[PDB]
Amino acid sequence: SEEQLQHRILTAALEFVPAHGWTAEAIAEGAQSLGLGKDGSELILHFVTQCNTRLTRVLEEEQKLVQLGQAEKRKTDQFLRDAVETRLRMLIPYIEHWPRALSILMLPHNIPSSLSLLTSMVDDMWHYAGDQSTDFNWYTRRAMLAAIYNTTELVMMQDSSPDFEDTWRFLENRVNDAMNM
Amino acid sequence: SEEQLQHRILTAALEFVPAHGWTAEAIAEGAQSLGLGKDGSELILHFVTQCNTRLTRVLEEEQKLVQLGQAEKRKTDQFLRDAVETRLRMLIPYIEHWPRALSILMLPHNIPSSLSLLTSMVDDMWHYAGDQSTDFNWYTRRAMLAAIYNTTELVMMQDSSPDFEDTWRFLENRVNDAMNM
Amino acid sequence: SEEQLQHRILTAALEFVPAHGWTAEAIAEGAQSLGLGKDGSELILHFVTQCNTRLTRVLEEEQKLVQLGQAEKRKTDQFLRDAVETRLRMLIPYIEHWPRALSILMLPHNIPSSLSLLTSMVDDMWHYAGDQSTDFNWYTRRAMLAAIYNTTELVMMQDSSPDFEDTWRFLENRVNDAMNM
Amino acid sequence: SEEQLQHRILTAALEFVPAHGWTAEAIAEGAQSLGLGKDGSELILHFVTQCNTRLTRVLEEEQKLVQLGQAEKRKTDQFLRDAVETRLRMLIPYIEHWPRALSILMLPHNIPSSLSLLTSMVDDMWHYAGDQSTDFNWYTRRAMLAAIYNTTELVMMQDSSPDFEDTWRFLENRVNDAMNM
Amino acid sequence: SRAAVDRIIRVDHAGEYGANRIYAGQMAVLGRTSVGPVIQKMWDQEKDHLKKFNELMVTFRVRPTVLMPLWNVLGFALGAGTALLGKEGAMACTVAVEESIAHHYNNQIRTLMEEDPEKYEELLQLIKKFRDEELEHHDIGLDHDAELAPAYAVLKSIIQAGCRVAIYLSERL
Amino acid sequence: SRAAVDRIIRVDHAGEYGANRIYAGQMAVLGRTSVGPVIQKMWDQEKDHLKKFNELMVTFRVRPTVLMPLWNVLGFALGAGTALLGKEGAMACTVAVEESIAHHYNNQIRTLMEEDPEKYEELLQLIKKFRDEELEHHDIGLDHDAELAPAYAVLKSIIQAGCRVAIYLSERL
Amino acid sequence: SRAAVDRIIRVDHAGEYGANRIYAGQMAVLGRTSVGPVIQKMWDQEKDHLKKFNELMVTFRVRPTVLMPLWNVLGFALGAGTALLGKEGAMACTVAVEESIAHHYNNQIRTLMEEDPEKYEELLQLIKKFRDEELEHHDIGLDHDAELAPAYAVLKSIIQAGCRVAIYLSERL
Amino acid sequence: SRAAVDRIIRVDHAGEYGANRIYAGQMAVLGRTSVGPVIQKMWDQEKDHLKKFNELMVTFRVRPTVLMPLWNVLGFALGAGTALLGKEGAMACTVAVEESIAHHYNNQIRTLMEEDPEKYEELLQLIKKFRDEELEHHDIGLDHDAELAPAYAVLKSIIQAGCRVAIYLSERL
Repeated sequence: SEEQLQHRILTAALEFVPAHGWTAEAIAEGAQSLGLGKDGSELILHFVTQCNTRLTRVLEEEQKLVQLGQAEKRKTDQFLRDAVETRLRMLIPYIEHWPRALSILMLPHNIPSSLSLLTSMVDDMWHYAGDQSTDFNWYTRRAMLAAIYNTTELVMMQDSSPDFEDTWRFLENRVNDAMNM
Repeated sequence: SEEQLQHRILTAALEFVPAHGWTAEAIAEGAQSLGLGKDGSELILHFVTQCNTRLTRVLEEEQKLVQLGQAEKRKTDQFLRDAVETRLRMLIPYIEHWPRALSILMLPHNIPSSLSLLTSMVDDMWHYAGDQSTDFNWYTRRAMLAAIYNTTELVMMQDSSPDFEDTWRFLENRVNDAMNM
Repeated sequence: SEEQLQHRILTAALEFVPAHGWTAEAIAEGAQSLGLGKDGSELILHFVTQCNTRLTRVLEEEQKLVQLGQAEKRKTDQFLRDAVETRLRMLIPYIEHWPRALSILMLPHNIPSSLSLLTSMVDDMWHYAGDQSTDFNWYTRRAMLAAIYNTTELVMMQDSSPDFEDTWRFLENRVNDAMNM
Repeated sequence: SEEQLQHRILTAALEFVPAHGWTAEAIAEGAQSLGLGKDGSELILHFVTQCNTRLTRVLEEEQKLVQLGQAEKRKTDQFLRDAVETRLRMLIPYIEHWPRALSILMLPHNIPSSLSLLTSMVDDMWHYAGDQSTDFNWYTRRAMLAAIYNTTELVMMQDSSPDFEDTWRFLENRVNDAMNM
Repeated sequence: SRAAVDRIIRVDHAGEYGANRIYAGQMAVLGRTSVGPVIQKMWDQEKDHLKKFNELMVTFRVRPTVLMPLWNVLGFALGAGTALLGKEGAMACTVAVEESIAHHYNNQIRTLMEEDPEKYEELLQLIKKFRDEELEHHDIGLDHDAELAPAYAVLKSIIQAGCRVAIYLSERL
Repeated sequence: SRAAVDRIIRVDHAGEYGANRIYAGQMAVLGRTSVGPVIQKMWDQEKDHLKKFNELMVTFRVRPTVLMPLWNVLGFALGAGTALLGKEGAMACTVAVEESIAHHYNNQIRTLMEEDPEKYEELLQLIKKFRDEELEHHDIGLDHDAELAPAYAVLKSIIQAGCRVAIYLSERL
Repeated sequence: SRAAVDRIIRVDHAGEYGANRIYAGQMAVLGRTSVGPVIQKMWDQEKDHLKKFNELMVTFRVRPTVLMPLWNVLGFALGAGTALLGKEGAMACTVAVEESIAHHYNNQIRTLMEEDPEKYEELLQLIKKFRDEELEHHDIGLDHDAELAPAYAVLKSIIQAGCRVAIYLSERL
Repeated sequence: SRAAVDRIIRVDHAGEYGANRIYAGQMAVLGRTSVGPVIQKMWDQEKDHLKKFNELMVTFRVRPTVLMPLWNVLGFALGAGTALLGKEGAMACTVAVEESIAHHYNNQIRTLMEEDPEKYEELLQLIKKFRDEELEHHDIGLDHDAELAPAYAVLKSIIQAGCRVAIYLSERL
């Protein structure tokens, strides 16, 4: 199908986003290295979808590493702090243009797509922490982690500390205050 | 007034309920000794309303007694166990016919009236226990105490232990298991 | 087959409904002539579905005769009166036990199934009359004919005139009063 | 109260709207002749409310003339055409700035206020036309006349025929096509 | 206070209209049985109540409820759904409807007195007279104080609960 | 097709959870009567059904229905509201619940066979076994084919209709 | 699978009907300005789309959406509410409507191919042709890729979100 | 008349709570820009208003609105959704919120005066003082009378319309 063409076009555009942004100019410039809307919603939703897929592989590889050896299981609060930091570090190369991307994700017609992607991400984080909730605690735990991720992402946008050390300190206190329910 | 005739008639009927029940036969029999529907909803809702009013006066008198130093303030778990027991002991003279009264209160057209009376009762219990919630914890605390009361009331209907000692033991475990949430 | 077994059983039971009714006794007795719930809900819904299928075959055959010249086209008021009478005459063999069947169809858990069958029947009647409505008149026309059918069916249950002549007179006035609306 | 003076302030502002518009500049300039928000919603809603009050006084004065014999009763189609024309002729002094006022009335937070004023106006028009509907035709008649008024008002904004003769011709066809339903 | 009298007239007009549809449905099923004359008298009683509230709607320019087409169908279906169960199901529906109408009349009486008995003189007299007629039914053997089956008491309560929801919706919409 | 199997598991988990709450309510009222052992065996049966669907929820990572706190209260109230009427009201509720659960099992068996019996083999065996258990109840004297009173048949239908609405809401929400 | 084609035809018929009402509202306000010819050509384009979907509704006996009188009023009001703001508000509404219609056409194309391209031959060709016309608009200067004001981009998104809700409701009801 | 006072306190407590969440969302995005000090002063102003209404809730035993968890998320999202558009989008949200709060204060003032100014004197004084503070904002350059862009005036109206729906829901639920 032609879906592979646009997937490759969108994949190639990400190499020029830090220079141009999340507009259709980088979509064309990224495609110019391959041979072949202007809002940018498709490019942003593609990047978020691929970053969620990369996170699943990273968490899965750490799970089999702890089930065998050369890795010791850690506490839930420690695990969730590492999963959020791992996912947020994928935004470092695009840190300058991400506030613009967040604005597009917050548009009213993009809200259902952004929420489903965010729900799938925190569901994966809680699964690899060993959640196994079959009651309303399923919604409580995932809503709590979604709020932690979104507020930590906003702190990361306006953070100038070395290696975002003030962002991870904010994440630590957030997670600690949430485990004391 | 006209409505005061209803209040006097209904009040006198309660002296014959343990002999007859919550029917209109006791309404007329109690009205004969003082004056000249058959479902019994009016008589039951009147008894519940007056029992909630008596509970409020009892809780006020204990609050004054503790503010003047004549009594010692107790824990919330201890206070709520005493308030539920005080309210449930008002049903002892009518214990045999109360399952029939509960059935009428559970009829679909009586449910809105029964819920408002139950909500007002647990609101009073939490107020004199020192609750000052303005967030969603207002609903959580009152729903939790309403559930306990209703389940303890059902245990009291089928309890044959001396002085309902197995009902208050059940109430204690329910309150202890709720303060741990 | 698998589902055709009960379909044959249900089909054979209809031969004994006039003697026994719409109960599970005729379901078993109908199977005893072939070899193999208790309220009869599945038997009644099967009969209504089959009668609707017989009606749409009768309307197809009349449509062929008029498009080739063997029959002359009727007006909409005349066509609808004939379609309702044709469908109602399928109830003559079971006229004594049909009020009981209507009671089952009016049960709250059977209402969604009964409404869909009734909606499909009046949709077929309006199609072969040449409706072709794409606006809200689609709902207005079908609701009007559904009310005519149901009230004529009730008149047919309590009708003792020869050949139900008072039922068809009622249907005529009902259709005439609707074409003028 | 202070409502009376602001009513006079709003009343005095209408003398300068044709020169300035429905802004807060005419509110102050109108008040400057008395010696005493910037959106203009209050000025527009005040003008619409007072024009509806003038209409119901005109309609009741014409009702007295036909009840006493000084005027002959008109048909419903003729009556409604005269009532809409009478109400629309109140906009002639402000015809240039009325499209701006309509957009303010169409703002999402002004919609409930504009709808209630429009509903009251067509209710008055139908009452003096002799309507006494107690069924769903109450809503059908008033919705139909509300649509006629709004579309005729839009035609009046962009009309340059002498004395708006093309607006009243449009109104006549709309009323004739509605009485034929 | 037109907003208060209009709400009272609109919900009373809707209640008597729905009661007309219920007895129409019952007459469609049980019209030629022995309880036919009893249902006819009940239907004729509510035709007069509805006629009176139509006049009050015209006089006071009250907006009718927008749910009348819904009460047209649900009333007939409820009346026809009962009386297909039998005569006890029909009478359970009748008592549940008369009591639900009389229950709401009492609430309006106790709130119309607290405002201005002198001003609301004729309206109070009419509502009291109708409230008394919703409960008498002695010449037809329909007694509102009669022992029903435990399941028929639940069915009556479910019908009575549904009428309260309809009353709540009609005075607003 | 994970979306199709998640909807099936979520609505079956919700149905067995609501049935657990109903028998909890019935046991709270009729637990020391002669029908106490019968209700206890019914309650224990659905504890095993719910335990199995909890394991399937963990295995297949199914989102539970957001209405479980609502089914927690409504199930207990319905179970306690009946059995305050008496033993016939309690058994009418039980049959209406078992039949409503078995009715939805049949629909899922049908749609599961039409897609891929080889792939959906383990799940089909479980649903068929549970569907059979929702209807046997012969060692306890609970026969689903019994001539109830005409009013108790309406009450059973109203409960059965309400369960269908809850099933519809739970597979989506 | 008639249930799937009827769902597609009903929601496409409703979408083109609502677009007709929007351009009727815009023509009622801006019909005599310099953008009048542009709005007229847009209105004429959707008259042909709606005419074609009327024929498909008759051919396949599709039930129309029950929210047609609602789209009749809301479409005209939205079209008239914009274009009272000005020409930029009108064009923001137009682009939000054309993109919302073309967005739903793409979803139907990708689901109509996965079932049976041979069977759904003519329907796929029609939807592709209509979807191409929802985006071209070059002879009238209406480019879907234009840098709107930051506030006009929000207004376009709110309109586009509302159309998605209407599309969701219309294919079920 | 505690029913009227409870509605006034509950809806004012909910309004100031939602305004707190909106400025929390705006501070999360624009906290280190040049408009950071202005948003902080706005956030601190509503912290005092919310603190006062918490005391009135405890004193008069008012039930809080059940929608506070919903206003917790929608308020933060609305505040964060704006101020991602920019400073003009943030200030459009601020003015739409302050005007919507002050609009409802005026309605309550004109209803507390018509009942009993002597009895409702302490509450009227507080509401008037808060209503004045919702409109001054001159030390920060935030003027409620400023010519916004035509598209930003629509965005302000949509936010203002949404706040009125929330106010309507909160005084009942």
